[PDB]
Amino acid sequence: GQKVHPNGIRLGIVKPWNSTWFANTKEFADNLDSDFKVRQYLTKELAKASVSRIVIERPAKSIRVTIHTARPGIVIGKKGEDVEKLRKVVADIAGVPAQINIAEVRKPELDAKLVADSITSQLERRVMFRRAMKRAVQNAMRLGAKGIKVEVSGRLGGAEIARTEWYREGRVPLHTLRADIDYNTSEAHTTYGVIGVKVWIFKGEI
Amino acid sequence: RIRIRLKAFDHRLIDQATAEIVETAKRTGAQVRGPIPLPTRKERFTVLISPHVNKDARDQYEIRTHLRLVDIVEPTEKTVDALMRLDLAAGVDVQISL
Amino acid sequence: GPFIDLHLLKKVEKAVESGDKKPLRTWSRRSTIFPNMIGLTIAVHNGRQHVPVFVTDEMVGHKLGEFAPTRTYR
Amino acid sequence: AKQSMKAREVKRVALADKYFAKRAELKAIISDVNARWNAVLKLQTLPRDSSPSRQRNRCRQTGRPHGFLRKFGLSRIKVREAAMRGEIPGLKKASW
RNA sequence: AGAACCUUACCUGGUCUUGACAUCCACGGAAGUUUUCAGAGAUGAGAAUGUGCCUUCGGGAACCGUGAGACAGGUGCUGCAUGGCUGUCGUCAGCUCGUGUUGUGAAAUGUUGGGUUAAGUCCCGCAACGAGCGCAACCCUUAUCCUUUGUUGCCAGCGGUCCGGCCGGGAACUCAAAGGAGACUGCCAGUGAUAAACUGGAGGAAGGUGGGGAUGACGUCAAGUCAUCAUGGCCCUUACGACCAGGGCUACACACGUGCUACAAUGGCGCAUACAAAGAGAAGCGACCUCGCGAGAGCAAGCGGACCUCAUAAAGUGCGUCGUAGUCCGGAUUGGAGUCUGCAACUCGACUCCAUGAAGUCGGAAUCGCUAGUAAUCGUGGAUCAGAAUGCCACGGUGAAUACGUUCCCGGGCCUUGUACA
Repeated sequence: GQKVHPNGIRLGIVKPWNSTWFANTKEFADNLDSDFKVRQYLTKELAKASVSRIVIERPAKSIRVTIHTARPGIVIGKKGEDVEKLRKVVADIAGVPAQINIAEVRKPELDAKLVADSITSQLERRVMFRRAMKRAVQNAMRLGAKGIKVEVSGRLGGAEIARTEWYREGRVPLHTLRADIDYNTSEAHTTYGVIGVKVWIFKGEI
Repeated sequence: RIRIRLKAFDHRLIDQATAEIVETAKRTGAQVRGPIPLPTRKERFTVLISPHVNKDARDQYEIRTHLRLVDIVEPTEKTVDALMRLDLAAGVDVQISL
Repeated sequence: GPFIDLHLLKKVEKAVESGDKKPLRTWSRRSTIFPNMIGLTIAVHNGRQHVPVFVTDEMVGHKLGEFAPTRTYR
Repeated sequence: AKQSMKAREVKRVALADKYFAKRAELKAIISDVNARWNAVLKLQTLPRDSSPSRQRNRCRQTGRPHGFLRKFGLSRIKVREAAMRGEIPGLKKASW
């Protein structure tokens, strides 16, 4: 309706870049080209593996793929499953002879995609949102997370012209810039209707 | 005539590109002209928003890349030889001038 | 030299070389008319039909596809 | 995007410089003011289907033609969405 | 935020049907490389050409090639199916909840009074206490300092000067980016309930959110994009397809939605002083030059970018011209030289030497627009860019007219009246 993306205004503010490489003019369009074919591809295997973010910097003809996760025991595989296999991709189709860096951020029900994609995993399970929202709001209210704002998109229950949702809770001061909001929309492909989700999480003043 | 050039987006990343060199690569044997980022190459793009007519976007973005022109003149055998192995830290390319 | 194209230079060398004959449905209309093209007929593709032009020696500053345009007005 | 243009994308981009990176040097004197003959003009357009003035600079990762950008190699809504995901490094909203 | 083709979603001339391209296997060819041929090019007669690499030589990487199939493909339909994005009311100040009690309840009280502010901003009275969304400030910016420390940029001071920072030197004048101050009605006086708010004073570059940006609550709007991807549902699949030459989207014969040039108390002219920021660049910017009647040809250093190039310019002045006359204002209309661009412009490329010298003497009814470096009036780049700026997006200079007011109108809203209208 009438908004700005709460990351896009705050990358110039204390919320940092979730990818930051550098180059010059001619290769300036071919580098984030390579950075896109890994970010569409790391979703394709690390989907159930509790994916959080993907960070890419270019120190010298290499990318430091700094994967942030919360369930790393399934990410590693058979202790060597995903060391060179996920450096095999970046060598040619990204053109980057690079290394891999997996790392866990804890609290696996508090990151933006995690609160988002769990409800999708509960709506791919097709449980009642009226039982799903009311608990998955308070998972954030359990482990801290000073404020939440969760809108579930329509085509919910039996309807073809549906409504929106809210559960506003705590405090979500996104109109004030100094509020480091871990926001990430997701999408859940229930058969009738694209049931989407918008998740605002406030991780403390700075 | 070891003339150091680094291009970086931030100031808060290019500012610790000189702490790498002022102490650990200069004690006496590098006649430092100065870490001086003097110009800035700003690039603004008032690209649209809506996938239709909008008649006024109010979307525009910018970059402020800085250009440190660091011209040290003392090719020592102590200071400037602990220097060829330095690309710190994030998105760092070389335009050393000789 | 003057603006001719091989899309009609493989037509005007099959037209002028053997005298005056049946015409060529000429796809490349934008050319410049040689002085030995007088009397000869080289058509103009308007989008559907290679409509021809009665070649006149006044077509020095003037060009080919004026008498055979695409569009009609009344 | 006219998804069949992603077929005709490479067909109009690749062979443009795979034919006219070196063959333009092969005739780079004649039609230029250096002397004018038709054998180079026969060399010029004995095929047609190679054209380095046919590339419309289609977008990179989804291919929308309009609103393309020179520096970024991306178009109208994709420059936005990559800047909102942080996919573009060092790029905030312009304000001064 | 851009049409010869492409874009093209549009039409056909030519046509390509396991295809343009991919999943999938078969079976051979290493792919690939030169060339004739014939075409409008696809397609196609093809010959040549090589047989590299994994190779534990059976097979292959991977395409070249068809045969065969699930079926590749459709800028294709309702944003009135919805995802995401989005116009507007609207920078408006509004919008509801947990507890509390009035009431049998639907519901109110919270939100209502005194006023006061840009404002649910704030205080006194509050039938409430409380909070979250929103106005605010956080932020970018410039209006003025110190410190930073001298390139590609400057010369106060001191000098070598072949006045050019040219060369010492000096970080200085100042320019150029990192990072601190200061501003809070602060202070006093006065207003007002002694409340906040405010009226003057002082100070400074800055005083009554320093100023502009940036930032759009619940939402009503079957409104925007099913043609960007996405997309519940429908669909043409030898095809709302694919595949090539080529044409048009630029006919006007004109109504009008918005602009620039004019109609002149200075325009065709020629002349000499003066100085800007903002920035542009290796499929480059392109100078010094030589040169084009101009358009433009050759020479093209340097900069790879405060070096070099792009490009230092305008009203401003010193001078007359010339008299508010359709020309000596104006600029049209009709024709063609000389190159530039692009294979490609005649239809549908502009710049340009010269003559051609229209309509127009400020435009009716009226409308739209705007409060200080302001309406405007002249300079300066950027992109869309093979070559198409009047505009678009940003920067320089000169500098206005002023504000009684809510009568009406627009745009409202809030606080309080009456209807058999969901």
